[PDB]
Amino acid sequence: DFEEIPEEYL
Amino acid sequence: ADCGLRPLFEKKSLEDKTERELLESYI
Amino acid sequence: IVEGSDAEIGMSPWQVMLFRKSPQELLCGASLISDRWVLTAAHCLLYPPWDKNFTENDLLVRIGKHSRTRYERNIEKISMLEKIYIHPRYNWRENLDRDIALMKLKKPVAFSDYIHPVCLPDRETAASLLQAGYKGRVTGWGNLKETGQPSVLQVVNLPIVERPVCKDSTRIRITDNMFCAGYKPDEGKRGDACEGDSGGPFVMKSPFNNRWYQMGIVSWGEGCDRDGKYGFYTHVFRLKKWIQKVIDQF
Ligand SMILES: CN1CCN(C(=O)[C@H](CNC(=O)c2ccc(Cl)s2)NS(=O)(=O)c2cc(F)cc(N3CCCCC3=O)c2Cl)CC1
Ligand SMILES: *[C@@H]1O[C@H](CO)[C@@H](O)[C@H](O)[C@H]1NC(C)=O
Ligand code: NA
Ligand code: NA
Repeated sequence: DFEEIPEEYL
Repeated sequence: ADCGLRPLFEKKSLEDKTERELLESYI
Repeated sequence: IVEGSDAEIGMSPWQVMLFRKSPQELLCGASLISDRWVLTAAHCLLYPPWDKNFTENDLLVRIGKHSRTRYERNIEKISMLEKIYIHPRYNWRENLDRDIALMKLKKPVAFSDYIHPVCLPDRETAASLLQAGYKGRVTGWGNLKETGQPSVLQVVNLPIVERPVCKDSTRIRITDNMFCAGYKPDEGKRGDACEGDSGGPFVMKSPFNNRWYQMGIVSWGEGCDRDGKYGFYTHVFRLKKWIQKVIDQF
């Protein structure tokens, strides 16, 4: 349901 | 020092749609 | 939030979303109290009855948000946690007494039109504002009903309830570290926090200095928006000695 967040944060 | 003052409201002297309900409850 | 409305843009700039890294999901509400400190409920991080025990690396904090699910490019800021601090006397076994935690960010968040800290009350602000009938504001991206999910941040204004009425609404032992809020069945107005709003702020606008103060933390309720029931909030001022101790150290 959540839009993907930038990879740098993961 | 600047806590609890919103840039889009208090800082511009603009009120949100329901803050008056809160003030009216403060007797 | 049950029976609330859509927040206006920048209405709650201290609003923080506690976000699970994997699977990517909303965990709880929280609030920004400085450029490097976030306040939430201890049960959002530690709850053994549900096998909940998060470490710093399992979580992210999302600040400046309005839309629940969308990545708000150039508006929101996503922060990593340096350390979690839970109240040492947090009572998860019985009634969520001292339901409070602090999270220190790895890097300071830059303030903007959408990101700004809320004040914490001192003794005088708490004595002046924490009175039965006085209304506070609760915000969050939690469930719209006890038994969907909002597109944007929800807001509801609710009155503080008399301590005997809070106690008489439940079989749970209510402590001095809690207060309850919401409308009585006879008041003809509704509203409450719900699953997903926990950890979020209960705020009041001081009429003395026109600043917003976080008086409560969304803690628990028997269901959501049930007639004769109320929402229970962690009394922020009563736990300020612990808040100050944590921020003074580390
Ligand atoms: C771990 N987390 C689970 C979600 N939770 C709840 O209170 C839930 C859903 N409702 C709410 O969160 C709230 C409703 C009003 C406010 Cl304020 S928060 N309500 S509940 O009836 O389903 C519920 C679930 C649960 F796991 C524990 C409880 N508690 C909390 C302390 C008192 C004893 C108890 O049974 C309760 Cl009341 C807060 C605690
Ligand atoms: C929570 O996890 C930490 C390790 O990350 C552990 O030291 C602690 O004992 C755990 N607490 C509970 C109550 O499970
Ligand atoms: Na006072
Ligand atoms: Na109720």
